[PDB]
Amino acid sequence: HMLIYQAIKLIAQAIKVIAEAIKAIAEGDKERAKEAAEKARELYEKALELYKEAKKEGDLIAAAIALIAAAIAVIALAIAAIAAGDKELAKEAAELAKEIYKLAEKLYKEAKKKGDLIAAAIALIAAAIAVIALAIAAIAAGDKELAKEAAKLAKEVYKEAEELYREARKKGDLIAAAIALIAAAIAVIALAIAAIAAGDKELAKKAAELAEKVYKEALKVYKEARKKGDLIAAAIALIAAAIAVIALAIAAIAAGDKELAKKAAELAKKVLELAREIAKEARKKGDLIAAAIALIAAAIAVIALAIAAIAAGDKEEAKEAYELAKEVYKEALEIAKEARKKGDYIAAAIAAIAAAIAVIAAAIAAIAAGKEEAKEAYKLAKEAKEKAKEIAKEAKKAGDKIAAAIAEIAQAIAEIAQAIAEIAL
Repeated sequence: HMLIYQAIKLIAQAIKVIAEAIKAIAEGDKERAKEAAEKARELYEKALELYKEAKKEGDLIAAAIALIAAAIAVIALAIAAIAAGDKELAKEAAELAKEIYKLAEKLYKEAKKKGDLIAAAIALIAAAIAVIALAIAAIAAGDKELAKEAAKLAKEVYKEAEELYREARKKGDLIAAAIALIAAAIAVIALAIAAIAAGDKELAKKAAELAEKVYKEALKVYKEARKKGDLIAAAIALIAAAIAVIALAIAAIAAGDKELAKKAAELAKKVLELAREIAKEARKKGDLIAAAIALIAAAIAVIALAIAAIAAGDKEEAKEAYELAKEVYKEALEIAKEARKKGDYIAAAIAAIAAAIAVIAAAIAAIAAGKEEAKEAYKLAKEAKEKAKEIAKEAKKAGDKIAAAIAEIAQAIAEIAQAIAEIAL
């Protein structure tokens, strides 16, 4: 759909504003933050209007992707509230996050009733991202009451995501089950950040427990999907596992428990090995979309590794994660080059996304290791952006509008990696 295509483009625009807000933090520019705040408001309104049009037509997936775009916009607003130090900006972001949350929660209930378990899971992703925006808005506002509100909403999404996962697993909707576990994992991240905001190590310990549970359910789905030869479903399950390990690493920071940090690093390495393995099998079979999705999970796993190195204060662990990020980056570019030569521009665009996420991991690992590596991550971020720009151009010339939009997401993610690298610089 033109509505799905529209929603993917808005997701790309919303991610780019996140990068501008991060750039305002690194440079300390209050004027850039206000500019980013204004851009986030406009994008949020565009996403709301797309969601309204999509729901009226009955397109539940397109409406769900639009609400994700809206929720990412609120995170940009929240982030901007930090760069500006404007507590009224954070309070405005807090209310927009609740609005998006309620729309997404209602959208999930409607999709599940109609049987659209995929739309329901994507709707729950929008809700979980909205809760992350609320928890960040709590940090920006210094409001432990908003943080507690985020914590309660995170448990609600996690509960519903776990419910939909078991419902989707019963009828054999393995892709819907895996996407449901992605929402659950993002919900645990939101709970972990809410624990940092609330300064509650008890909530942090709870987030660590839930992250281990989502992780365990994700590996169950990956094993079942793999046995049946459904490599795309198995790859999406590994995305959920990798996001769960990110939640655990953040929870370890919130709890100040280096034993959880070392455990996250262990789980992150396992996901990394499973994803790289699944990518090789898909590549031999020519299933380049599955291979590209697997390398997204690999790139997210290295992010968890880098954050686990921050939680452990281990500069040697940070250097290893940096080198692993460069490895996943090169594999992703291999999948993209092969995909572009065959004309599978969606597989190429998905692989471009994996490459840009791998540069985020390199940038975060450079921060943990402490400046020459940050400069390299910065330059690698420019290169990933350029590779995604070429893919978007080739896709448009091939008449593949959705692949062009997926590549725009890759461009914006590379811009986030560039901004994070600028923080270290």
